[PDB]
Amino acid sequence: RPYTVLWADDEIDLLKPHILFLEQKGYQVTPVLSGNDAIEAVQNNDFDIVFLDENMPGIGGLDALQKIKELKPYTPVVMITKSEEEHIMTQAIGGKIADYLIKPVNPNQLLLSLKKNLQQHSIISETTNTNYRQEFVQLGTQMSGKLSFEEWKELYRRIVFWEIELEQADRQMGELLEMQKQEANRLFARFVTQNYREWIAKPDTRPTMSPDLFKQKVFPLLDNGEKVFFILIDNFRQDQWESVKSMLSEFYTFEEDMYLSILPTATQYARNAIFSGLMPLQIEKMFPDLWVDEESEEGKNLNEEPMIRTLIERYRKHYSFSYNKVYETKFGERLLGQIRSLSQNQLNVIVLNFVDMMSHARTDSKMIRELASNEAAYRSLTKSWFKHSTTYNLFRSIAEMGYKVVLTTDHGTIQVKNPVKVIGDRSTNTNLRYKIGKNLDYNPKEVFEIKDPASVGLPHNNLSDKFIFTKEDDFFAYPNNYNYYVQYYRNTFQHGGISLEEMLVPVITMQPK
Amino acid sequence: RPYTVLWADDEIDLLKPHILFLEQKGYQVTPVLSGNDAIEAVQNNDFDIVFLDENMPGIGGLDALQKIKELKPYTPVVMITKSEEEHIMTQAIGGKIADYLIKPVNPNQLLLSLKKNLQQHSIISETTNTNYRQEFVQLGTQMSGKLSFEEWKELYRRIVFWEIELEQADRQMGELLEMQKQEANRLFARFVTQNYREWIAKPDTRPTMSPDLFKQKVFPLLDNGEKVFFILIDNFRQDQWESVKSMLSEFYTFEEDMYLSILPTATQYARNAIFSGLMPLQIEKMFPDLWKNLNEEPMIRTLIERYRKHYSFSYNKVYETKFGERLLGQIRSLSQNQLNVIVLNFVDMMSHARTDSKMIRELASNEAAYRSLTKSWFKHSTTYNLFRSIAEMGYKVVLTTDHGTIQVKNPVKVIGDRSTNTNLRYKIGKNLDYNPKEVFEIKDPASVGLPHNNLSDKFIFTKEDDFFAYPNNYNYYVQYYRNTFQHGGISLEEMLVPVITMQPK
Ligand code: BEF
Ligand code: BEF
Ligand code: BEF
Ligand code: BEF
Ligand SMILES: [Cl-]
Ligand SMILES: [Mg+2]
Ligand SMILES: [Mg+2]
Ligand SMILES: [Mg+2]
Ligand SMILES: [Mg+2]
Ligand SMILES: [Mg+2]
Ligand SMILES: [Zn+2]
Ligand SMILES: [Zn+2]
Repeated sequence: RPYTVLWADDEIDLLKPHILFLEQKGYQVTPVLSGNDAIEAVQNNDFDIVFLDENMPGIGGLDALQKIKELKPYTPVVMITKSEEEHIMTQAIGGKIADYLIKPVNPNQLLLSLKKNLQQHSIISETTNTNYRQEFVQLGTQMSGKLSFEEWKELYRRIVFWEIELEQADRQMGELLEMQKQEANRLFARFVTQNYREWIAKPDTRPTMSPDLFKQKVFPLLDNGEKVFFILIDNFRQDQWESVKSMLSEFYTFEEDMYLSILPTATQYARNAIFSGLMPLQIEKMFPDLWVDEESEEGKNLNEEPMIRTLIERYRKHYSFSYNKVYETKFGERLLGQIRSLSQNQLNVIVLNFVDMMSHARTDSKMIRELASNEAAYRSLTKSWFKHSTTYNLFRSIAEMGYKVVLTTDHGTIQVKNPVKVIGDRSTNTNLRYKIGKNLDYNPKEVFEIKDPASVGLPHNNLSDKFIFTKEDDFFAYPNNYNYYVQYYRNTFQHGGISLEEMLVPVITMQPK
Repeated sequence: RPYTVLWADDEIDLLKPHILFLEQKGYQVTPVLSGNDAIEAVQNNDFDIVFLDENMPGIGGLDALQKIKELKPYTPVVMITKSEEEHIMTQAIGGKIADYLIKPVNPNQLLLSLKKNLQQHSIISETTNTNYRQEFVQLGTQMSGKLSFEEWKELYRRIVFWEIELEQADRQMGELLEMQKQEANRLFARFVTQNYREWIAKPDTRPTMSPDLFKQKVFPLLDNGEKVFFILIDNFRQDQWESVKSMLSEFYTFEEDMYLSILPTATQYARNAIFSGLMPLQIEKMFPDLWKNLNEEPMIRTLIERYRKHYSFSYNKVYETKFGERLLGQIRSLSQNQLNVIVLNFVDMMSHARTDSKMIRELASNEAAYRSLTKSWFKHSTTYNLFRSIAEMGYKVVLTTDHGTIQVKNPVKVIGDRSTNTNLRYKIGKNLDYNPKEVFEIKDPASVGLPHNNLSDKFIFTKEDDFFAYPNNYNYYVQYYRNTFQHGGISLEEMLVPVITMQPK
């Protein structure tokens, strides 16, 4: 079918050449001479696009625009006018013009506007598909052999880019990308299992990990005289950063990086290591009062403010600081109210827990299983949360306050698929990606077993002597109710183990505009 | 802060007059000579906008575009080029350019591009805020006096328009709109309570209501030889329709209307009325085993036969993702039927589960959030692809709902017995004790087509955005339910609901 163009201009005879050109390109043009005729035509037809003059006897083009946009908000309107007046331009933009062309007009400029306003999505979709096919082999090479840490960061960033871009592209491309990501996770699990014990043993040569994060990314700003908000969104994957960065770009410029969470990729271990600057085992040894056992009923992350204080002292720094923890926008609304009273501190730490709650809810909440059924829906829901919770205005307020922001997380999460059998663990019956126990029964081939937890900076109970971790998108399952257990947890989001999504996480340094 | 412009052109010397024009208007222009220089400049700075030539010694501008969009996806890029080749246009569009200007360029056209691409949101917001203030008095007049049903539809449509337009704009203006809406709902409750009984008693002259919907909106299409999908989205109000229609407009043209749900504005009553063509009193009589929506296909069958028609039809209900993906995979097999009825469930918003309840408080705390969630569900559930596939089958689509929901605000006291129903907007009981001035009171359910067991059974309905609260733990339940989304009562949102006739493009 040919696209239809309604063209209102009182001097349409002067546009004959351009109409002929459009008709030769395959467009059907209906010309009218006034804004009232244009309104009537839009009322009784479904034109694909409207071209409007501004200065016409009768109602002006800007008045016609308003009425047309009321009738057919979804139809593009292009203003084609001789006026060079800035206030006309501004009122056209404000009336939701799709484009604005000052006369005289090159007919090819009209063709550009038609392609862009009527076929942008299918043109971008085809170009994406072409570009992915032309890079598919390069990506497979990019993840081959042995990669440096910096190469893993680039690779994972490129895979996430394609995951998002291929939402808007041919499905078969999705299947190809899924399989490439599957391979990347298999290779990354290898990379981690081969080096992990040595990363903990040799702190000087290891990539930035949870206990290094404040020293590497926060202290240098503070020591250079900058005021910093450290915003920890629990359970925030790289692809969620990518989904919210466009919104934040209105208020901040970015320095984007990633770092490695320790194992287990879980709050009790990684987030306390962030805020203490220590491996969990060093927290227990140096500050036994701050470390809560895994078997305890006491909350595991209630000593982060004392931990931060010890970390600041340990490095002989004297920074003033605050610490606030948020679970609901409502207490988040309180914090937003009192946010400017934090302007006295060099360092203001905010923990947002809602995304972690939402993520766990993908297991037991029917609403969340529908709203985050897959990873594209998860990202979309993350964007809606960010925008319509107090988070958006928190970031906007902080920017007005002139603070730099360090936006990061303690770990990500991964959608799990295939079960791994296990038995006999203690106090880890809740977690599906790592277990702690003594006489654990499992297949050593299917996990990463730590038989010496003290070698990788982990404490434990006397009743437990080992950790085991799942890799890739496996999840632990018990035999006694295996088949219900497998059906219930398949395709849920889980953290604690080894994967790109869980361990390779964003840390963004942001400067207000 | 000054807006910064990166401008890559091998002939930037010839563009000195344009640079000067822009610098006089406050723009800071950095000129570079090549695509590689432009990439490096973008990599090491934070320009607000990039102006890019196509044909330059070294890499092509289309190559620079791709890399710049990779580094800074949120930065707009305007192609300024002597090229008029269609394939260059297409590649630029496909590379996500913001604008494409063919040389020679009027410097005022550059200015237009800078305003549109850097200040559009703030320009639209101020225009909306100004335009709302200019209409404020006229809108108050529009809802004054005695409004016909058609005038109620136009007023509600205009209020919803301003509600959505104003969410991208001044917060105080939206608060004024909220008050106007509250006054509209007060006046609409009066319109309903004054007319409700007469409407049910007079099918030949009443506005279109639940039991009339098929007769009024579906059968005339089928009698005209058209084939129809009747898609009913549970609990989908007018502002939710307005939130998803731009997505649908890629595939359909629209004839938009609204109709009135019966009371209670709840699925067991309104949706069974739709599919049977009867009031619930008669439904319960004739389909006791289906009286609470388990299979409605027999109802639809009896409705068709009652009107002496012979339509082939299917009936399908999608509760969750699993079965929506199935239906989508087999959707063309429904081509054998003249009438295909699909029921889609939106997310349950009255779930008392602890988790579901916590999710709602964060994710749907206000109406803008509720609309955003609807758009996300529509796009990433199978719903969007369903509508897309049906459009390829050449069917007319009637898209509708059985009732809406309203965000409740203030409590209304009621005392009932232990068997009293749980709904926050309507109550049924023999022992109900309430202030009659605060509710719409139906002392005899049978006289407005509602079933009941006891002579002393009554229905009472909240109006506006009230909700019922029992005395026991009144303070706890008032805090717990305030600002939740509920249905069953009398409001524009719950009762005046969309029915859209769509034709595939
Ligand atoms: F008269 Be139109 F504005 F060129
Ligand atoms: F509470 Be954390 F996400 F393990
Ligand atoms: F050399 Be540019 F394309 F005008
Ligand atoms: F099922 Be409906 F939302 F009452
Ligand atoms: Cl070990
Ligand atoms: Mg004119
Ligand atoms: Mg005029
Ligand atoms: Mg050139
Ligand atoms: Mg070149
Ligand atoms: Mg009675
Ligand atoms: Zn965590
Ligand atoms: Zn968690």
